[PDB]
Amino acid sequence: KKARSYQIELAQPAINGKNALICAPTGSGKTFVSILICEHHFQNMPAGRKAKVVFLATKVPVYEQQKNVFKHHFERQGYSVQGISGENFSNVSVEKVIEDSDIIVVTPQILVNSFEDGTLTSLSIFTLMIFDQCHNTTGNHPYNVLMTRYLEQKFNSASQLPQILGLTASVGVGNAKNIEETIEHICSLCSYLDIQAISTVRENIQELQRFMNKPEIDVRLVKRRIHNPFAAIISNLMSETEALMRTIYSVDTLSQNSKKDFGTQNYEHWIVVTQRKCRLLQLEDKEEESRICRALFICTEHLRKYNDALIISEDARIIDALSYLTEFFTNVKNGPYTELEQHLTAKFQEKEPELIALSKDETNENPKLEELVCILDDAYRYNPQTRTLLFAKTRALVSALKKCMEENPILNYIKPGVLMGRGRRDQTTGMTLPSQKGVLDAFKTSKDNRLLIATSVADEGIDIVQCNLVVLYEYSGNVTKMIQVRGRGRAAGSKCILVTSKTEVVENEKCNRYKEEMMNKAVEKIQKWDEETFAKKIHNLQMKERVLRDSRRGQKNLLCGKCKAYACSTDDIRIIKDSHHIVLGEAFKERYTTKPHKKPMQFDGFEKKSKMYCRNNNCQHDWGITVKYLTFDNLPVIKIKSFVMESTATGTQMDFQKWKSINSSLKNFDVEEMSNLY
RNA sequence: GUAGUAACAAGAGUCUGCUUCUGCU
Ligand SMILES: *O[C@H]1[C@@H](O)[C@H](n2cnc3c(N)ncnc32)O[C@@H]1COP(=O)(O)OP(=O)(O)O
Ligand SMILES: Nc1ncnc2c1ncn2[C@@H]1O[C@H](COP(=O)(O)OP(=O)(O)O)[C@@H](O)[C@H]1O
Ligand SMILES: [K+]
Ligand SMILES: [Mg+2]
Ligand SMILES: [Zn+2]
Repeated sequence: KKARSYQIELAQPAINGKNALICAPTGSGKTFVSILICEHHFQNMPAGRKAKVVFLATKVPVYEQQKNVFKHHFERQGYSVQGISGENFSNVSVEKVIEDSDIIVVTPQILVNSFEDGTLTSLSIFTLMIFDQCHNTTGNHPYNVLMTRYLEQKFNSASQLPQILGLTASVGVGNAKNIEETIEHICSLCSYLDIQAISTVRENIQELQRFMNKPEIDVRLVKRRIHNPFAAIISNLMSETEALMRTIYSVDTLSQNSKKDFGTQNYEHWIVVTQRKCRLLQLEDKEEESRICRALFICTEHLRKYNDALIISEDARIIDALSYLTEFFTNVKNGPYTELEQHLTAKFQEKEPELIALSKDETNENPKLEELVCILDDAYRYNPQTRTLLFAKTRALVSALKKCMEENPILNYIKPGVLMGRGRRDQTTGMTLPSQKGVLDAFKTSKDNRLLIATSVADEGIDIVQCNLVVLYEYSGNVTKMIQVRGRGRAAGSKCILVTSKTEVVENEKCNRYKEEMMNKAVEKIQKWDEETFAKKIHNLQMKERVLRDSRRGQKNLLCGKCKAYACSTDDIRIIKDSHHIVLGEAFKERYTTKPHKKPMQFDGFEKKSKMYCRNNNCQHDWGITVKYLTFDNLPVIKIKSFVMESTATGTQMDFQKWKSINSSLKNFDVEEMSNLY
């Protein structure tokens, strides 16, 4: 309720009407600073003008959190405060919420769509726009789509633009190596948001430092297993699988050779590149093309899972890596299970007895995992009230760590929670926002559930109880990530421990510390510039971007991406709402089969009904979903990643991961056209 | 369906990833 002195300081450039970037630590009260700026803004409007304020948040939970904050603060003062996100875009009309509210809180895509659809024509409808996590204003991020529009209006110079406020804990350094390059990076970000001043705590630092304690860092380098018989057995299986592939087809006319760097990210990326090349193989004999493509698809999928298991074993237990394989092979056994699949499964099952034996050898436990357990034991022994956030990179690793921490509870009583990002498409892994909230509620209040294991979903945004320990388990990243994760343990006495067996990860954390100091010094040098100097720099970058932006601004058969069977013509596709690609006609119904959808999501007016698969029982490739839409109970919606495209002109096959390059040649859905097909 | 100056990169004479992760609609 009562503003801190550093908060009044941070607010000053914005109160004086300048577009301002507030750079200050996570949890230091930047949102409250924006509230101060808003109060002043409302009270100092020129005559005949009423303020209209929009607050943008990148994440639905942050939208909800900040909407509640603005409601509580400003409704008592007679102000109308409303929110729009994807949830309520079905009920809500955007223009009318804007008309009726003094403050709108939104996710940015809501606005983008309302410009796209002509509902909104000018950003001059707002007098103040507040960008939470404004460092996201880059590329084709929704933030940068909106600011591009702002700058297009600014260039046409026939309108009053809203004042801009950006909130961030880190402006970043980009790829800079020195203070000069860092300054350029920071001016770049400022240029995208039309910033006129950067506001940091400079006069009231000792107050700031009282509220925000940088957690104490520990970087622990640990050893790998002395011997790795599990890795040797899997690596040999991988070698044999590559040799099998080469007997099926000379893949080195299609992709390069592997370096046999099994169990690395480089090998992963190699498999995925090789998969792409294999699926684009073309032969005169279409039967043989299908047979070879399918076989190579299978070989590469198997190589991938072995590579995955190696990586799991490096970070977790042998039994975790083995579990992952046995669950994969169960899936293989229940699928098409063609001869090649039976063979690969039998080759694994030959080794399985020995692998099981290896997985019970306690003397070869993962040293990194042992260190992690010692860390947690020490923490909870010292302070039973500890709450810990344990970060790890992959869904698979977080799942393995959950299993470890549940089978073997810390001090035989601490229980883990798990937080992952949302399940995408058909993923059994992943969590809805309600599930996410449930986990965090338990973590916040439970007596024994005092450990949260998380992917990057926990980095920032969603409200999490303060943690006095944060453990980064092989969890490296850039200086902005470093800075954000600090906000999870910003309580006096908090600690942050990084555990790795990799000297590169240690070196990475050293470089982050150097970058953060470089970033802070660059900001200081920029703040010595007068307004004239700053504005001239930002104008120059804006014109460069304008000129770049300006100088940028055939019929195909779709074939199953696995077995190469004919699916449909581009002529048959219709686009719904610029996004969803349906296929018309009776012919196409012969080409696919369906099963009930496991998770009947709704979105953009569709009821998900079924999953859609290649009709070839020896293939069963996932092609998309079927939906109900309007008066139509059964529409197939294809996903571009499931197919290879073949030019009816050249006969050449191509790969597309987005529809963008193709959409131009496709017709839009027309309810009248559709209505006539029944 | 789409985004990321997030991950991890590997390549091409500043451009490129569909992988990892997360976000949004
Ligand atoms: O190409 C896909 C899209 O047109 C549509 N779809 C699926 N998921 C989404 C989300 N999250 N937002 C917008 N549009 C979506 O469905 C097409 C098929 O995708 P997929 O087969 O992966 O759907 P799924 O239900 O996840 O299996
Ligand atoms: N002056 C203040 N008095 C009381 N609580 C404050 C004050 N400033 C910030 N807080 C609290 O600190 C927390 C973090 O503030 P927030 O604005 O969300 O931080 P940031 O946006 O910098 O991450 C919030 O719960 C907020 O209520
Ligand atoms: K068939
Ligand atoms: Mg990197
Ligand atoms: Zn198929």
